[PDB]
Amino acid sequence: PQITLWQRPVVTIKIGGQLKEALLNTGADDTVLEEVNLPGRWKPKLIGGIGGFVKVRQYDQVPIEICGHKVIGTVLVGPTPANVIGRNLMTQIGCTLNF
Amino acid sequence: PQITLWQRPVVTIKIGGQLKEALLNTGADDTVLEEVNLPGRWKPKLIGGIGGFVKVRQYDQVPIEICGHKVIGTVLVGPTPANVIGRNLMTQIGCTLNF
Repeated sequence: PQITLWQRPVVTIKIGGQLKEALLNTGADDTVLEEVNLPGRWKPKLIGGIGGFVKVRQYDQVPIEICGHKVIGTVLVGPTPANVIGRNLMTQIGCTLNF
Repeated sequence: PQITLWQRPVVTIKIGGQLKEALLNTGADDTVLEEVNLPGRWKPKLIGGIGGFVKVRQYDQVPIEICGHKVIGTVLVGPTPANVIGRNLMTQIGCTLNF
């Protein structure tokens, strides 16, 4: 698709057999999702940092569908003011900024 | 241009006869720039909000050049961990997300 930016670029994602809403955020390096019980091994990761860090769980090679594009990538799971799709998953879906 | 998102989408902007660097951030509604002595009238605006707001100066109809695209738009001037181009200026330059 082509998404214009008059509104916040909120899209539907599919992960853990759940449909969710997330913001396409080019200002974010990584993808952070509210708590979800993804299966298997994970490793601790610190995100944020301004005023202190937030600890989340890094899951790798996660199948996730974004706007009906199935891709594989790293998803961080833990507290976030809203689900955020970062640049790491945007490269996987072949999402670019164009003007 | 077409900007891929393997790296942070930092671009050169031109404002107040100054060249600066700023991040193209689809996660941001508005454009926030470090203190710069833009001329003329402005009105107070509160930004952020999580843990408290930050007061900045809203300047309207500001000429700004982004990647050599001259546009006109609202720029908020005050503290920011780095200069940020928000969706408001991205619509002016005709910048979209594509995949």
